[PDB]
Formats: sequence, C-alpha cells, structure tokens
Amino acid sequence: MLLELSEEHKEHLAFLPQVDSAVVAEFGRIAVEFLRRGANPKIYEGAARKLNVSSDTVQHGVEGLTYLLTESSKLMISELDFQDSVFVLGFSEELNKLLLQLYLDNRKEIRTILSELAPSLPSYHNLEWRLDVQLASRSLRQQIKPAVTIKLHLNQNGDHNTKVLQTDPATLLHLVQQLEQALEEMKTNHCRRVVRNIK
Amino acid sequence: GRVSFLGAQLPPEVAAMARLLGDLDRSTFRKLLKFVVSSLQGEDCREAVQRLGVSANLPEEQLGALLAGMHTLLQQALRLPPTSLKPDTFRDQLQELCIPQDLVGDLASVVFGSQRPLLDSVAQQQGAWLPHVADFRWRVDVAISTSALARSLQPSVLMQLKLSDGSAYRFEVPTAKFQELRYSVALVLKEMADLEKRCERRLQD
Amino acid sequence: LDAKSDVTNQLVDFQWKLGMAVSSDTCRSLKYPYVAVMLKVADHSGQVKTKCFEMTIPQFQNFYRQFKEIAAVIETV
Amino acid sequence: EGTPLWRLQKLPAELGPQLLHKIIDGICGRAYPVYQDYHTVWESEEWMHVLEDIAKFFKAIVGKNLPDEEIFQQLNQLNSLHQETIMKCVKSRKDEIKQALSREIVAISSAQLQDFDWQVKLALSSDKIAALRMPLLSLHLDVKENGEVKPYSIEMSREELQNLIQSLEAANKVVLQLK
Amino acid sequence: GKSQSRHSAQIHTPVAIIELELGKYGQESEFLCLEFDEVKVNQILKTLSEVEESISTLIS
Amino acid sequence: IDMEWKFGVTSGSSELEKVGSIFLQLKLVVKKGNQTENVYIELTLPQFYSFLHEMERVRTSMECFC
Amino acid sequence: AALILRESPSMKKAVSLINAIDTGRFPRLLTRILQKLHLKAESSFSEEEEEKLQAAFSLEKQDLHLVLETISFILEQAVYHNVKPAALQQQLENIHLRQDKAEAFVNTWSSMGQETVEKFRQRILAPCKLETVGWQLNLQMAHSAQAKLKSPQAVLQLGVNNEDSKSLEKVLVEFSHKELFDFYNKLETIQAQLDSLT
Amino acid sequence: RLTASSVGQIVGLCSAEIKQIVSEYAEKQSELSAEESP
Amino acid sequence: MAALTAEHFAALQSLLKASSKDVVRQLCQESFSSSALGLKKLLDVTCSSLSVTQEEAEELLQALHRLTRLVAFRDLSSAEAILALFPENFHQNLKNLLTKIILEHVSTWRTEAQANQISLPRLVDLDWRVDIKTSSDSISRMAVPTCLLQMKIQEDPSLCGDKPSISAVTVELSKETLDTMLDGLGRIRDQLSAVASK
Repeated sequence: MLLELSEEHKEHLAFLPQVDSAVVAEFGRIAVEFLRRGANPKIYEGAARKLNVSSDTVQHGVEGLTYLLTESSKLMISELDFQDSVFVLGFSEELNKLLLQLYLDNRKEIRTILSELAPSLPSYHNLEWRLDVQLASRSLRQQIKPAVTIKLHLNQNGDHNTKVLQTDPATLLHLVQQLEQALEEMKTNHCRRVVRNIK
Repeated sequence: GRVSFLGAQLPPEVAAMARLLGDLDRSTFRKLLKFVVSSLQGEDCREAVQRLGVSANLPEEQLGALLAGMHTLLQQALRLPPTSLKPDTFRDQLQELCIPQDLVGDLASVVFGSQRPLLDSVAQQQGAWLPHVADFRWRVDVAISTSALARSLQPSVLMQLKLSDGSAYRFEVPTAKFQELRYSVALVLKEMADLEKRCERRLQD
Repeated sequence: LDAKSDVTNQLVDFQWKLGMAVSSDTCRSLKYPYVAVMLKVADHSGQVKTKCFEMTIPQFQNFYRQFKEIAAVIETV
Repeated sequence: EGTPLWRLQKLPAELGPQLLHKIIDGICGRAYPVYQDYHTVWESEEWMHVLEDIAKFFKAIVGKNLPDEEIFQQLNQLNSLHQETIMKCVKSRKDEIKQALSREIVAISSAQLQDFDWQVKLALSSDKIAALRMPLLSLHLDVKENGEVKPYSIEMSREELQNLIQSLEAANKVVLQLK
Repeated sequence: GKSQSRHSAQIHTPVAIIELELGKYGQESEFLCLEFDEVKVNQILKTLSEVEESISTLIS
Repeated sequence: IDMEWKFGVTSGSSELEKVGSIFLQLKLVVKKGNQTENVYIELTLPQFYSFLHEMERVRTSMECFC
Repeated sequence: AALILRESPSMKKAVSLINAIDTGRFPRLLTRILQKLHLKAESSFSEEEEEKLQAAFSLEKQDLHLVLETISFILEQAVYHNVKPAALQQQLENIHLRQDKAEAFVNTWSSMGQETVEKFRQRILAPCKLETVGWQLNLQMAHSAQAKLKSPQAVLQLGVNNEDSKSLEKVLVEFSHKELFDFYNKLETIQAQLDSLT
Repeated sequence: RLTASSVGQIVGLCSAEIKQIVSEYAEKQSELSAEESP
Repeated sequence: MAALTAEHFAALQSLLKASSKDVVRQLCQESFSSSALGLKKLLDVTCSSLSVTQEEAEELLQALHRLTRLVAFRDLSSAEAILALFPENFHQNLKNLLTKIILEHVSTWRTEAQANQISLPRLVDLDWRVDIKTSSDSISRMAVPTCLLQMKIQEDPSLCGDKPSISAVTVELSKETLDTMLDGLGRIRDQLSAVASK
C-alpha cells in the first residue's frame, strides 16, 4: 500500500544522492527511454565515453530508478505518500520534488505499458452478418430455408482468429434477448453498490 | 407500480403462453412442468414430450410456445435467491388476468420445493469459464551427475497437471521458480481474504 | 512383440500403372509418357500405409538398373 | 499347396454361389458376407485368408483376361461341382469386376474424389448494404487423401461459376475425343 | 550382410536397404526406407520386367 | 549424432513421503532424415546395468571381422 | 583410462598452429566464450565477427573454427572436473603449448569459473520448463443462472517453454478459495520435502 | 549449493539399492567376466 | 472433498453392513487405486449390493481412498500409529479391523506406488542386430561394422490423449559413437561403485 522500500534496493539508490539533479533528470529521461524504446547497455558505453563514469553503477542507478517508477505508478498512490516514502533516502528537497514530478508526469503511459502483462484471453474484435435463404439443392429444387451467416473475429495474444457460424431468426432473437439482460445488471442496485463503495 | 422480475417488458413467449394455458387441464400442465424441470438438470427428455403431445392431440406449434414460456419464466425466477423474491410478490405479479389460480401452487411448489437445492447446485455450476485443476502429482529429484558436470547436486522438481478440459501437462520446475510460484499463491490468498473482508463491510451500509 | 527381421518397414504389395498426359490448361499438347507406382507398407505396429508417386521413363530405367545391380551384389555375397 | 481356392472344399456345393456372389458384391462396393452365416465351416483367422484368396484370384483372372481352358485347368482338383459354379460366376459378372478394377486404377494418386453436393442460395442483405440480391452457389466436396476423407467447401458467384464451367468444358472437349 | 543379434548368434542372410526421395513440387521432400531379401527382390525385379515388356509391346 | 545423460536420486513424490528410487535419463539426438529429433528416455538401475552389459556384448561382436 | 587429455594428431596440429599467434589477440575471444560456453546453438562469433577475425588471422575458416572448438572442449573438460587453476597451468603446458596461451587460460579460468559451473548446475534436460508466472484477481457478481453474488475468483497463467519446438505455450487456470488453499497446502508439502536436504 | 552434509545425506537413501546392485553386478561377473572363453 | 474431519469418520459408521471380508478387501484394493475406470466398479458394487444412492458411495470412497493414501504416504508400519488418527467415540470394533487390514497389505501399496511415478518415457525392452555394409551405390564394395539398436517406449496415456502411444525406435551407430557411449556409461558405473564403496 505504501512503498516501504527494501534495504538491498535502497543501496542501489546511493549513486544519485552523490549526483547533482542535472544528471538525475537525464537518468529519469533514460528510464523513460528504457521503458519505451527499450534498454541498450551500449548506452553505458556512451555514458562512459561522454562522462568517464563507470558503467556498472550507472546501470544499477538507472535500473533502481526505473523500478521505483514502475512500482510507484503500479499503485497510483497519492503524492503525499510518495513524499513520505522517499523521505528516508536522505535526498535533497529539490531532488525529491524532481522525482515526484517525473513520477507524476508519466503514470498513465506506464500503466498502459503494464496492462500487456496480464494473462492473454480471447477477446472480441469485430462481427459480420449476412442473410441468405436456401433455394435449391441436389435433392430438392424448390426450397425456402432462411439462415443467418455470422463471421466472428477474436484476438488471442496478438493474433487474429476467425469463426464461421450460422443461426436462425428465433435463435438470433434469443441471443439478443439474453445479451440485453447481460448489460442490464450494471444499471441495478447491486452492481452500483459494488462499483461505488470500492472506489 | 412495481417492476416484475421477468423484465420491464414481458417477453412475447410468456405473454402468449398466458392465453394458451387457459384451457389446458391441470394434469397435462403438471406433466409439462415436470418435463421442463427435468430438462433444467441437463437430461434429454424429448421422447416423453413427443409422447405427451401425441396423447393429448396438441399441435407442435403450441406445445413449443408453452414449453418456451415455462422454461423462460422458471429460469428468470430461479436466478434470484428466495430472500430477493418473496411468495407474496411472486403471486401478486402472477396476477390472475389470463392466469389460472390452481397452477400458481404448482409453480411455488417447484420453485420452493425440495428440488430448489438441486437447481441451485447445478445453477452454481454454470458460473465457470476456464478449466479447473483435476489432479496434481509431483516428483523431486536430486541430480548427482551429468554429462556436462561430474557432480551437479542440484535439487529439482517434476510436475504434472491435468485439467477438466482433458489437457495433460508435464514440465520441470527449478527451485527459484517454485519459490516465485509459492509466493504468488500466498499473495493471492491474502488478497482474496482482503476482498472477502471488504465485501461485508463495504456493502452493508 | 520383438523381432530383428523387421526394423523399419516392409512393403506388402506393389502395384503400378502406365499412362501419358494428353492435355493441360497451360498446354494443349503436353503429351509425354509417365509411369506411376503405388506402395502399401507395414510398420512395427502391424498397420498398412499407402504411398504413391510418379516417375518418368529415364527414371524408371535407372530404377530397374539399380535394382538389377542390387540383385547381382546380394547374390555374390 | 495348389490353387488358393483349395480352402474352399470344406464348404458344400449348396452354399457356394451365395458366398462367391456376395464376395463379388463386396468387391464392387457393397457389403461383404458375415461370419455368422458360414461360421461352422471355417475359423475366423482362416476365413479372412480364404476371403482374401478368393478376392485376389478373381481380380487377377478378370484383369489378365485368361482364356477358357487355362481358367478351367487351374480348378481341376476342386470339387466336382464347384468348378462350374466358379466358371459361371466369372462368365456372369466379369464386367462389374472390370469396372471395379478400372476404378481402383484411379486410386493410384495422392487424393481421389468420392462424392459431392451443391446448394444454391439468394443473398438478400448484409451489414454493408441492404439491397444485395446476390445469388451464390455453395459446392461441397468429400475428397479422400492418404487414408482419410477430407471435406471441403467452395463459395462461388456467377462469374467464377461461368469460368469454371468454361475450363471444365475445355477439358471435356479432350475427354470426349480421347475415348 | 547380417551377422547376429541379441539372441541369434550366427546369421549370414543378406538384405538390401533403399531410401526414396519423394516430394511434391514446391514442398519439403519426404524419405521412405524399406527392407528386402532375395525372394522379394526377385519378385520386384519380375514386376519391373513386366512393366518394361508392357512398355515395349505398346509401340506397335 | 549426440547424446546426453543425467544420473540422480528421487527423495519423494506425491504419494510417498520418503523413497530413494534411483533413475537415469537419456537424450538421443537422432538424425531423422534431413531434420533432427530428440528421444528422451528413463531407465531404472537393473535396466541400465543390462543395457551396459548388452553394449559391451555388441562391442565384442562388432570387432570380430576386423 | 587415466588421461585428462585425449592427445591426438588433431591436438598436435592445434598446438602447432596456436603457439604461433601473439598474445595480443588471444584473451578477447577467450573471455567472450566463457559467458557463452553454456550454449551450443552458436558461438559468440557472428558471420561478420568471424569474418574480421579470419581476416586478422588471414587463414581459412576451418583452422580458426577448429582452434575455437578445441579451446571450447578444453574449457568444457575443465568445468566438468572443476579443476583448480594450478592443474591447468601444470597440464596444458605439458602438450607443447606456449606460456602466453597458458596464462590467458588460467587468468580467465580464475576470473569467471564458478559462474560457469553455477550456470551449468541450473541446466535442464527435459523438453518442458516453467518460465513465467502471472495471475489475475477478479470478483464475480452474477451470471445467467444466478444473481446477487459476491464470490471472489482467481486466474493463474503458467509460462511453459516447449524447448523441443523452440516455442512457448501458456496454460490458463481458474481457482476458488478452497481450491487455492488445497494447492497451497500441496506446495507447502513439496517445500517440506525440499527441506530435508539442508 | 547442496552442502557437503547433503552430499553425505544423500547416502541415507540410495544405499538401499546400491548395496545390492553393486554386489550383484560383481556377482554378475560369473557370466560377464569370469568365463567368456569356453 | 473435506479434510480429516468428523464428517468422514461418522460417515464411515456404515461399513459393518457387510458379512464377508472379501468385499471389504476388494473395496480396499480398488479405493486406493482411485481412477475413472476403477471408481465406476465401486459405484456399481455399492449401488447394486448395498441399496444406496451415489452420494453414500462417493463420500465413502473419498474417506477410504484418503485413508489408504495417507497411510501409504506416512508409512505407518505400527498399529498404534494408525490408532492416533481416530476419535474415541468412533467404532473401535471397526477401528481395529481397519488397522489390521491396513497392516496386512501395506507392502503392496508401498511397492505399486513406485511404478506409477511421473517420469519421461521408460524403456521396457530392446533388441540389437549387428550388420555389415558390403556394398553401396557410391562404392562397389567394403566390409564395415555397423549397429542397429532398436528400443521400445511406453508413454503415459494422459500425456498423449486417448491412445496408449507405445512406439519403437531404431538408431544406426558406428564405432566411434559406440565407444563414446561405452566410455561414458563405464564412467558412470565407476562413479556408482566408488560411491558404494565409500
């Protein structure tokens, strides 16, 4: 509920306090880059070349800051709780404000990234319907057998899957009648109480 | 000035049935109700229905509508628990217009009879989407030697899992991954307990 | 159920046909000879498969010559 | 041990034609004779052997189109009555056996067509438009490949159907003159 | 040329192994392996000889 | 083409709390035509010993002619 | 019978060729291998990397590939026996290897030897492994045949890596409170089994 | 890693069948090693 | 379904209805082997003979199978150990009967369990046939040893579907591969012998 940090993880945050906020902002930008465009340790070589700074501790610091951002956006905890949490790191008030602002400005994008880690389940994408009536066959020449053709599209873990079906008017009416009941419960007292008292 | 449990607007199936059952006797109706109930547990009882239709000289077009009306009415009735549906409101909604007085007794007996626990038990079994675990067997080994290592001495666990879908899975599982799995299970138990606590406290206000 | 004689396969019957292709959608005078073969073979399970393929005249005569050489070599020792 | 029909002697002269003709019917595509009709005269594990022997002997005799005498001489050591039954059976329905043999020749291929059914329909309206009125032909195929029957389905409109008919008629112009 | 097996201690009967490269155009090739002895090899040779004779007699 | 093995000891299972059943696992990289296949097997102690003796016999019989 | 080294004409040729190259090109690739000796799909040397290394040596790919194979085999033997660096220093020099190669070998072995054996210790032989764990927590409130529910439910996803097919499948499982408690008890029993090896 | 006690502890289980199997294999030498050149 | 509770034990207050112990032993030897094929025979026997519904058979099977599995798992070779698992008020004239029944036939369950352990496919039989390659298409003649090892495999029916899936394999070896095989297996055998003598 509150980020009561781990000691071993805290030890990796010791690099930043001995570093000015000017490079802490760059490290935060690097964390955003690692989330979005991916991680490349060659950037450690670039940082060493452009600053003569060891790659190992820079990697430790960037990964620790990124982990802090991820587990802070993962809960949507309020700003006061975050300020209380980082008060133990012995960080400058300006650096604390910079960390809080950087966390604040990139919560929704992170939570959009994290939502792809949940189990992947079949999901509705699109539906197409065609109406046809059978008129002739190889055994009967004059017939009337109306049917409704359905092409159902589902997405599973990023792929497109298709199903071909068929139905009759009465079954279609039953389907509509049941699915209308499906989305009529969310307007009832029980669902309203459940969805309101929680948040 | 109340909303019936059968939806704000009565489905055509039950509304039409109201006129149809106004001439049928009580015994044939009771037999049809028995057949409908036997259908709700998943048993096939088509032949008995066909025999009844043949015996009573009933067109299929009317028997089907009557069966659909009864099935839909009972299905909507059984969704709610008896706490949310009292007999008083039940027969008040069942209001005589186009309704017999002698059949509501049968309706109440079937809904509030000794069969209700069975219907709820099977009804409870309808709330499932994904497979459930059927069995769990394991075997822990202690690797002593290997082709790529004279003495390994690495504990390992072999796991086999079967699911109600008929799927069987067998795989290895090292120790660290096992610890991760155990911690995840414990965390899920804790969060489920939290939700169980919150349900009573956050909805009885 | 363990016998050394049968290891992989043993064909049980051998059928063939002779015919030539006369015409095709992309060519109305294709007109080349060919020879086909049908093999039904049995594995250790005791079942019977059915494998069929098609050959040409040069390939068939190569096949026959190779089987002739095999017969000679197996006979000598 | 002589001709493969040597195992047929145990069966008396009276129950020969039924067995033989029902076997030929089984070869052509109908059912085969059942065990519970002649069980007393043979054992199952050898009943299968005699069944196969009769079938293969008949197929070979019909395919190679032997003369009367050579077929007659091979049956010299059989029963005094079975010989004429066999020869009359060959004389009667040789053409059916030839037709079955010719059909089996087409079995030399990756897949064969077994049977089909077509359904015609009138598409009235769809989600895209409500004035479709599109006639559509559905073609169902049951094609046997390897050792299994695989169903297929094809949906065609008037243009595709016309092109297919044109190509098949082009092929038929060759088939008809090849006979 | 066979020598012996687990239980049998002396054998001399020879065999032949043939592997067929089969494949439909534009698809990965399959392989088929077979076993033979003297009698079956002779039978196959006779069948191929009949095939050759049929090829020869149909030119005229 | 290639082979691997693993020799270990069991110390429990789903239905027995304590047991010391020994076992051996093998992987055989067999060239199934142009492709490659892996064959995974498990052996018990007597079966492994019999297999080793049979391989010794095969080595004896395989160097008779030359 | 008693030979840690399988000396053969291939190794004689290998020592003849290897002993010529200077010490300025040896350590880099050799250290590049120890981190990737636990894999046999390919070496740490891409097409272009082995091309430039070949250009530097200016010999056919066969020779450098064979030399790399011999070094990899030596390292595999060393990790198989978990030898102390002194054993290497003593024994490799016995087979006509110049001292620069021996020092490059021994320093690297001392550097990251125990990491290699720890990496191999977690190696697996079975074709299926569990790689990832994920779960989701939901509350179910109503369905077609019942209403007014307050029942929690849980879902677990298991990442099973089908190493045989070089592909990954996923298993979707569903639980209630009682089933999850039984699963937890089973896992606790397995844990108690693993605690007898302290 | 498995501590040296575990290496010793493993003896407490596998000795049930190792003792008999090694002894029998040494006894199996009657048909393997003792007489193979009759 | 439940744990070791009073529900099971009180429900087990119905086992004296039988007159012969043969039915009791049949129930004992089919409950310990719980399975879909082996459960149905118990269902039929109970329903047909004892004139009861399905619940009285299912819960009783649950109790008896759990007892058998628990005693086999713990290896309770002393009668007093089993005595610790029962309440005072539960029928003692039946508790002693169950204790004696368990004691008499424990070894069968202890041994048969080891044959059902999960594992990779297991060898059941093998055969080999040495062969000589006299001639080939690309060479007119030679005389080269060759080996053809054939093996039999039984896989668990569950892991393959509804089939028994018993397969046979054949591998054609040469001298060097056989030598490496034998050297490795002899090394393993020497390790085992050293462990035995240590």
